[PDB]
Amino acid sequence: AAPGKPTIAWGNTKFAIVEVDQAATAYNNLVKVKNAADVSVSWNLWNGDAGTTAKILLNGKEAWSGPSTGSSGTANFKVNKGGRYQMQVALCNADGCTASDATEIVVADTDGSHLPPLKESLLEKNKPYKQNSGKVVGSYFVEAGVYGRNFTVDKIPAQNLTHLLYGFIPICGGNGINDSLKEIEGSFQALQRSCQGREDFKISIHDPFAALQKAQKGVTAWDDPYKGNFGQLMALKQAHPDLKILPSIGGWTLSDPFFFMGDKVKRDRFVGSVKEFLQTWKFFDGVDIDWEFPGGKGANPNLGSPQDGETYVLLMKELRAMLDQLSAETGRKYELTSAISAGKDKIDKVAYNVAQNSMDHIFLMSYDFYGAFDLKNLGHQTALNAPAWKPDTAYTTVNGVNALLAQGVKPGKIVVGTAMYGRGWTGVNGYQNNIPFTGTATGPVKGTWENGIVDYRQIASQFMSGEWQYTYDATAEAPYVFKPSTGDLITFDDARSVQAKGKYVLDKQLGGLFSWEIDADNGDILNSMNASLGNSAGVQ
Repeated sequence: AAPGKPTIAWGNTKFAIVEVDQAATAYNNLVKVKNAADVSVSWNLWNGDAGTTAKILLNGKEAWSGPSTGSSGTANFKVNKGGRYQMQVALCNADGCTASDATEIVVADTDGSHLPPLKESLLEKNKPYKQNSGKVVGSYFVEAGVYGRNFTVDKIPAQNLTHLLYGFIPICGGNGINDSLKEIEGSFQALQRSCQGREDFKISIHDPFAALQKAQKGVTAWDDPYKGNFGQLMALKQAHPDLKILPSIGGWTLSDPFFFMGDKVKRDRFVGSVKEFLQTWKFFDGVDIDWEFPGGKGANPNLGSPQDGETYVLLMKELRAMLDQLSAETGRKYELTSAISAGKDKIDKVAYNVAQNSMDHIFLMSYDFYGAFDLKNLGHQTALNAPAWKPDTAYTTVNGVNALLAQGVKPGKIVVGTAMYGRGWTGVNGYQNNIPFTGTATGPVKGTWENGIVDYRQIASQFMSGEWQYTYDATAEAPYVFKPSTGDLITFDDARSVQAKGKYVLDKQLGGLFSWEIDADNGDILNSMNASLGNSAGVQ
């Protein structure tokens, strides 16, 4: 007759195709990619015949077989695909097979295929929206935001976005390569730690702990292979397959290395590391280049050259080729985008009309036009048009867009940016006609986390009452609050301004909208971004 029903023995049931050392500090010791996971299963049989053949079934599909030589046994086999499988041990003989009860084994992989959907409820003022406008709706999630700001991936209103850019991927490099970091507490030191033993100009992860080791909703088990933001983003892709999650390389303090990319030897090394990166972390849909201004004028005052414009176009070209190479190997489609300055002076230092042919989207940083970094010339930090008191204002959203359109850039590539934060000055004075922007400041305004910057959340919750004056400049399409006694002036985006930009995007037939760090919003900004772009409400 058929064999007796076997029983699965005690033993770890979680494995991974891509192993991650939950204790490593160096990127080169953090991950090791394997073509398949090494699984092992043992069983017992206290009653009945042991059969002649033993098989390991994964979801009913045979994954291993071998002679059944005793009432007990062990099977070692490979699993080349991630997922949660119902594993069974079956004993078989001439007349019949007998399977044991199912035991779940997890075979982890960086695409999150082993994780249950991370479908969290919208928080704060966030309201549901369907991405049915065909327009881009993106936002940035900062890696470091999981600390003080305590804003994790599970707090992201993922259903109200089409693109999600990661809080910046660094480029390895010490003195002379990433000096701009030295200005931030232990940041430079952190990067050297991650890049220990790694060639300079290669991609890396800035905060390994926050990225893959910190426990977070959905990935809290002490023995889960991928935790932190990455782990969560993997689960997030399971819930929102169509969501494009893109790693942004660069940023204000990590753009320094780009200025060396003129040397193709380094550029090739960079493009190669990015590819290996995309192969390693499958949840990512491409790459975002945030070279904080080619030509200088960035965080580092000693970098920038006329050669930068050409380098940028070359970089995008080579990256696009690399992604194409990758598509041929995975069959997937990858997006290539970039965040650029909205100022015409910087936009002209690059031939975007040519680079656009390799890029999917161009995220126009139409914000930070003004700020505490200049106490003499004040203005709207993210306005749409020039104000009435200075119609010849240079830094405005429209000018930025026009500059691009002028070069020959297709409007569909342009994604206008909105701010979920405000910039402000303190002790403003010497203004006339009651327009604070015409005076000068004595210093930066007290910020939420750092001087001169305040989350929209704090603006809407603390500076929308009391002695604060609220004003919406209809000419420029931008709001601002002012406290006469202390001279505190704050410029930011609000539902109305964002709505103005949305209709503007709809009119000029631009790509869409995106915002700087989703952690600073309470929902008003993103809600408006969606509504103004045509997305229908109600959960889908």
